[PDB]
Amino acid sequence: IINFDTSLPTSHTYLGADMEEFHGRTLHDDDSCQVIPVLPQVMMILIPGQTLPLQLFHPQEVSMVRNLIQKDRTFAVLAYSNVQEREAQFGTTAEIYAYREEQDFGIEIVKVKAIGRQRFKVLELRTQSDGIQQAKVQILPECVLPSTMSAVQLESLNKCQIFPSKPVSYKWWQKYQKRKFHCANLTSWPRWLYSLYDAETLMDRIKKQLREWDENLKDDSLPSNPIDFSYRVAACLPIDDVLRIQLLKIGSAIQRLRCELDIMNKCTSLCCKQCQETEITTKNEIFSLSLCGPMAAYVNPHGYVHETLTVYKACNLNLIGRPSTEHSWFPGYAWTVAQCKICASHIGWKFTATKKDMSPQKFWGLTRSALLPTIPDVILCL
Amino acid sequence: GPIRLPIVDKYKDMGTVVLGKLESGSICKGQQLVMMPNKHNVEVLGILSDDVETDTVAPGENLKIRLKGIEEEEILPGFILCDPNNLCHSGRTFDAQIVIIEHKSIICPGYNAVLHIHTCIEEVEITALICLVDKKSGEKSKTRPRFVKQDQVCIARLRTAGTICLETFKDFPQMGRFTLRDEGKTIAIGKVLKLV
Amino acid sequence: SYNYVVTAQKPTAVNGCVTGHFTSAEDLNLLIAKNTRLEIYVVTALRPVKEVGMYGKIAVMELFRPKGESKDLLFILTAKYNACILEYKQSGESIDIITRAHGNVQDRIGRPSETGIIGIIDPECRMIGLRLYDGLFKVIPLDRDNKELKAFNIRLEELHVIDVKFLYGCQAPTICFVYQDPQGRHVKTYEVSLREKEFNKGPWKQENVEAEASMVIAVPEPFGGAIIIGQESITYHNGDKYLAIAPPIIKQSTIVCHNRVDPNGSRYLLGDMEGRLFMLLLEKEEQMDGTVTLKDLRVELLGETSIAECLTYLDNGVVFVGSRLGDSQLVKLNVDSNEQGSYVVAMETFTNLGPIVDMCVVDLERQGQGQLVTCSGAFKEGSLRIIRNGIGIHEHASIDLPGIKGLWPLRSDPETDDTLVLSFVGQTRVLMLNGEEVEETELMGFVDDQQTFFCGNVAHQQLIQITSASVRLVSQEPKALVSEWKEPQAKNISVASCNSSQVVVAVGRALYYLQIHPQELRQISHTEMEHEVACLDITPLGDSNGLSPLCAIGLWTDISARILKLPSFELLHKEMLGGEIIPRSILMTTFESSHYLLCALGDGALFYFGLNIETGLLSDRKKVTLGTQPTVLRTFRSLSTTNVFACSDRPTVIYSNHKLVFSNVNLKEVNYMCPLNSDGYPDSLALANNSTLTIGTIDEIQKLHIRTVPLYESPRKICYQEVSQCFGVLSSRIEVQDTSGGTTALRPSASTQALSSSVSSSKLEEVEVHNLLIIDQHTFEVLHAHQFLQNEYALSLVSCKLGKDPNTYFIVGTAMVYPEEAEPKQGRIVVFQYSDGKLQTVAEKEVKGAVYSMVEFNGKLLASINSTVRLYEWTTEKELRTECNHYNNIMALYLKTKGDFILVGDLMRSVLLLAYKPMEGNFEEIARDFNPNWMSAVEILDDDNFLGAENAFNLFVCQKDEERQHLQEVGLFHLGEFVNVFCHGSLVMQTPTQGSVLFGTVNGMIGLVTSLSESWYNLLLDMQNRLNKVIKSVGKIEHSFWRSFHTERKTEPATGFIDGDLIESFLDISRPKMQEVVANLQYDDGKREATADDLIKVVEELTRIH
Ligand SMILES: O=C1CC[C@H](N2Cc3cc(CNC(=O)C(F)(F)c4ccc(Cl)cc4)ccc3C2=O)C(=O)N1
Ligand SMILES: [Zn+2]
Repeated sequence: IINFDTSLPTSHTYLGADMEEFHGRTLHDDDSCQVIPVLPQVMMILIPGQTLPLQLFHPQEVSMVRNLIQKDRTFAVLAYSNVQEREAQFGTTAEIYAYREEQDFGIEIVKVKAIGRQRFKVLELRTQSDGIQQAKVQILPECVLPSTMSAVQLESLNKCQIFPSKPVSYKWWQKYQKRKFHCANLTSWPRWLYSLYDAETLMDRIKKQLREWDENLKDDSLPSNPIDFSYRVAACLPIDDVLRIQLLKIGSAIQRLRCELDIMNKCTSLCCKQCQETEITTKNEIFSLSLCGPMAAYVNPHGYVHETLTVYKACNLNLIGRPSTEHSWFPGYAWTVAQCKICASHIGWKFTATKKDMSPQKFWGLTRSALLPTIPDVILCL
Repeated sequence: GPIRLPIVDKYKDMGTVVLGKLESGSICKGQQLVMMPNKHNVEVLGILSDDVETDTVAPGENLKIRLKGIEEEEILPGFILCDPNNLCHSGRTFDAQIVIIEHKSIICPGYNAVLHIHTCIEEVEITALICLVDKKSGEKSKTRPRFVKQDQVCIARLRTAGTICLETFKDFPQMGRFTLRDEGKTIAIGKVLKLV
Repeated sequence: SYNYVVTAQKPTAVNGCVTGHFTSAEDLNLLIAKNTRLEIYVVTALRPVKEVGMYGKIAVMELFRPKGESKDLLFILTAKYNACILEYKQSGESIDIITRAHGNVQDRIGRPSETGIIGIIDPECRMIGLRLYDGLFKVIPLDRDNKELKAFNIRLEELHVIDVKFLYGCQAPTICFVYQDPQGRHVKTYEVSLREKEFNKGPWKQENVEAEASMVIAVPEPFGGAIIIGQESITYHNGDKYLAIAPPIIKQSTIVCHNRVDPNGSRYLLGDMEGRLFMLLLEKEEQMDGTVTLKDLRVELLGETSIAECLTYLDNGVVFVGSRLGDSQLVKLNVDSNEQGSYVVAMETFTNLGPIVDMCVVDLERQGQGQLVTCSGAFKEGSLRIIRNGIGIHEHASIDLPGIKGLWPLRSDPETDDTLVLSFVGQTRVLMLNGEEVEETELMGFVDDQQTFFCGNVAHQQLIQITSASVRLVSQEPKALVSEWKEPQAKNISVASCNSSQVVVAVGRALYYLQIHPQELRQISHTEMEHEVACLDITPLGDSNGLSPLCAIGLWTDISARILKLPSFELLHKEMLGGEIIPRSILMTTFESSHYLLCALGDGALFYFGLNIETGLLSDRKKVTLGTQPTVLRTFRSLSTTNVFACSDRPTVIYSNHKLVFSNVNLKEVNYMCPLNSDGYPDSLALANNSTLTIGTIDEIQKLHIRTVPLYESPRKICYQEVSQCFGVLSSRIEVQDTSGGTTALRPSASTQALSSSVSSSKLEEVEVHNLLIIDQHTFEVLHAHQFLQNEYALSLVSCKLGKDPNTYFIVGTAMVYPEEAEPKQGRIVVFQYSDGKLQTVAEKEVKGAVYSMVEFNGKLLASINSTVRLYEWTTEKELRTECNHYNNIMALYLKTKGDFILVGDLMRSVLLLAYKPMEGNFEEIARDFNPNWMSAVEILDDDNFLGAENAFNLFVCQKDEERQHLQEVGLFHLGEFVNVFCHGSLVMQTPTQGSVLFGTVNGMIGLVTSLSESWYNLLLDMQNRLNKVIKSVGKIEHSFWRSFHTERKTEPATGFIDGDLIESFLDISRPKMQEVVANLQYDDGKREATADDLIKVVEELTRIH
């Protein structure tokens, strides 16, 4: 139905000429203590696997990054739990994979592309005389649990736990549940309950919702490891910062996947955060225009990061001015600032195609910071 | 394609030689050209790109160029060579998008400063400024501002001392970027939008 | 918090079974592994020998014979990767198992494979192959000097390995296995270099095997090669030869276990998943002497067995069937097909409680001590088990004979008893014992028209009989009366008692003293007493060669037990008891050389004092209640010591270790008794109630007795409704998708064979049908079977009273399960009432979600619905109206409550505390603790400590004491068993321990948990570390390593717990090891050096809680 090319927005081509790329990868040992610098102006809760673009202008930020591009390329992104909370307890590491320093206009500007790697717990914060802070951090391990039947499996049925690969289906999943959870009759709960805590089943249930948004092939785009999968879905869920913090505090993918599935079903409406009482869009209009999903982080010309959820239709929004193609995050579309009709708060932008052959001809890009998920009929993460 | 060569400096040698960095298009030996501010025709003699001589050369390189034509000095830095078909726009008033980066107080219309556009350096005055624009959104301001302070972006109209060669951004980058300058400090940077 | 974990019923399921020559090369042994227990039997045409306790979960158990060893050796590998090689040693009368080699074979990194640990031993007995983790193959060389079990790994190209086996008939250590890659399932063979340490390409391979290849069987010589088992085909593989059959008789279910019958390799056994039993047969042809080529493979169905986990043929045609779902069988299989069908017949049936899905405690025998009823087994092995703590009685003969009001043994000829005298109402009879046949005889000199109060052999080769009116003395040589005694005014005798030389009878308020001389009864004294006499005793206590100098009395009105001196009747001690009920029976006996006085009351109260023979002082009194009905005290001998049998409505045997142990007797009612020792019933007991005379022997110590009530279908939940004397049980049977509407049952089960059967809807592949069963608390007959709706899953069950309604209802929470919907969208809460003989459906509540659990919460019903806890109020119009509602993050799987607290958990170890606030009609989160891990069941210990079982068979305790909402991790313990349910209660009569909690297990193990004071936990922790140095551990497994809290990712030491099994083993070591254990201890009694008897009195106080 569409033809845009979901691979374009993830590239962040609006940043210009190809950046220098790095192939190396740095991962710290679980539970190890590390001192990692914090960027003073980044206001985001970064989740592992999420791409974070930045434009740094201030010399102190630029200087710190030049040093980082030479060392491990990893900085700390503190996850602020409350608005007036001075001390940060959690956060996520970001690994620079592309960078470019340019002396164009006459001011040193640094463009960076980072990716979330490891979650950590903040142990100490020390501010240097320059304004760049260092975090004494403890790498939080990813808790991997075995199959729920591992401690309740019969040794005679061990040779039956391996199943031959599935055909690319309704009848097959019924046989999967019956065979993997056969030894559930030795416990207090039935097979269908254990299914509710099975990574593979939960992941197949999420894919069914992701397929409603994108014609992406499950085969490749989505990772097969539940850990990576669980983090990838969390990145494109249009939830508020308090909920995003709760998902990051979750150490088990199982708990994360279940909590995500509940969010995907409960919160169907998206209202204006400033008003709280003004519907802007619904989950039925959410769609993915980028390989990352319906929501991804993008940077504006002044280094402001916006997690933009692409939706087909929005209401109660007034458009200010005329469309512009300048620094467009979706090349081929022009943007027009969109404010709320009631409180005039900036909600996002309307994107209108520049060429008649493009489809969709129009859509809306809403900034997560301006929206508030509402349950029809405070949302609680199951 | 179209050719643009901002002139850094000239010097009388051979017939007449000119210095610059060649930003637009390719330049062939003997390729007839023009000089935009005075509309002076001129023919190429020798293309001394780098220290070597080559008959033709592509954008990027640093060319010394021998000029055959009615050009024997009376050419200033901040002039340009131009393809005779689609040549460069000029004049002395223009609109531009100007982000204030360093200034202790407030700049308001009639603010005097220097204007560095490519090779050209000419004093400039901001006649009136049009509309603020918010950095978070992009929102063109509702009312006209009376002034703009630091760390702030606006769009304004600008009159230089006299006849210079401007080209809008989007059309051309290197000639469309500029830096306002005062007391040697860099006070603003700007992309040019319209041409009055 | 500090707690105490003790095993009350060792596991019953069978992890594995194997035969061999372990005790002696001449003997044939059968080795059974009941999880963390090892049973060693000797086969005859089974004999127990030794049972030992591993400090580990037995995962691999095989027998083998190294080069130059007298008998087979045993290899054991635990779930925590403890490896050891064990030998049997007998020094004459002391059986001991010595460890030869030991060592942990865990690798610092690795992912444990899906098919679990696989251990094998090559036929040459040179190496030991183990597939612990994926892509690797650990190998242990079996050199004589490998006492550390040093081993090495060998990389594998194949990652997904199904099953591996060492091949027979190869001069090189050759393995053969099945694997699976994205291209399909295949089979390969490798050769192992014990020196070069790698794989060399094996003999043969044949890719693209059966899709469900699961089992590999190595065939010994002369056949060689291997057999491949699957869902569809049984295939042979040796070299380029390829024999393949596909019998349709096994396509109906899956083969799970196997065993070799004859050591040549022609006959194999095949165990099914549904209990079927098959015999594989290999057809040979001996072309010449030497070569034996395989012709064909045949299979025959031999009959039905218990759902088998492990199998082993023994000898002479008998097979042991070890099961984990149902009872273990000893089966004899004949060559003649039985009349019912196939050729199998059960011989013995070994009890097996596993698995335990739920259990409840019940006071089935009115009040007193509790009993335990479990939902045990699965599928056709489904059964209820009733477990009571008490003493058994082996009935040798039962005779209907009402009115027995007295019982005495008699020796009619001087040895051993030969005559039983029975006293009826106002009359008397005599029974004679010729072998096991009882017949009425007459005893000349005895009067048979009066109520006999006592008779028995006495001194000078004489008898005696004390009727209501006389005191007759009979001779033995001619057998006739020689001297009769009566009252001077010929009045009736009230109470009497006698020993062997003295006789003290009483009339009203007066009592007389007689002596037994040849042909004479010499009256002596006749003091008057203040009030009527109730009971007296003249037992000769101790030391005195024949006669006693004391006389114990109980009096009416005064209700004072008194000790008088003979023949003066001087009041040596008066003790005034309760004051409303007269005494009914008194007795003076001695236990473990300590002298007690006992006295029972007509209301069942039992006093026991301490007696000073020379002083007559009755001191250190203690009282215990035994039953509502009057009690009668009798002395008898068992195990060369004198016990005391207390006849009543709750019969009780009193024995003993300087601590009296009142042990219930597994019998209905017993009014009168006497010890009988005849030529046909030696050293036995004679019991008598209102209608039965029972004779039989009695066990020496109380164990656990288990009554099996088969259901032939899986039970799920259970609760006890006392006001109806019935059990409510949830059950599920299996049916098959049939023609037309379908759903035809498999076999007659407990839900199809009920008295009255109901349903919830008419008719308007496998499929499960759920039922609510009503079971009588006495007969255990299925009184009613409710069948829930189609596609309805019954999850919870509770019997309680709600609101101000006096009726006690059965409440069941359900959930609709359709295969297309992952999470259940709707369920119901049904409120039944069992009135008379009907099951009225009182009320229903359609709910939009599942109902994983319920609980009665302060007269109101509290239920969980998905991630929501809902509180229901019971209307006066007989309905459920909502009062409160509370949402959570967690699926409210587990639900327990004490007082106003509520503890909510899920399968993910996540725990919530909730408190009812009546002034708000809502709930408030009190505390929480999230630490993601698999949780099987939880329970509330008290208001501040909460018990649960997490993955890898562990226990934990959380503790309460702003950020005072954090639950600390104060207790950890690797129990080694999969706990499946907790419930309060005990199995002993009504203080070192505080509280008591029982729990079930998948392996059928029943344990107990109780709290301790810090003083005891500190001491008993010192006790543990002292015993670990002393007691010899099998396989040299560190006790601290065994109980260490284990997960796949972490391994922390245990804390806040005490392995009561280890503490209880203090009484099994020899006396010097005790003194060795108490190496300068500071014991506290208001401190000094501690002795061995100091800790025995301590440990015996702990063994009396289960
Ligand atoms: O798809 C999208 C949706 C729109 C979004 N944008 C564009 C944008 C432009 C400006 C004002 N421009 C500038 O300030 C400038 F970039 F044009 C500039 C001019 C002169 C100089 Cl010297 C430097 C920079 C302010 C905010 C935004 C903003 O949030 C975006 O980035 N890509
Ligand atoms: Zn608004």
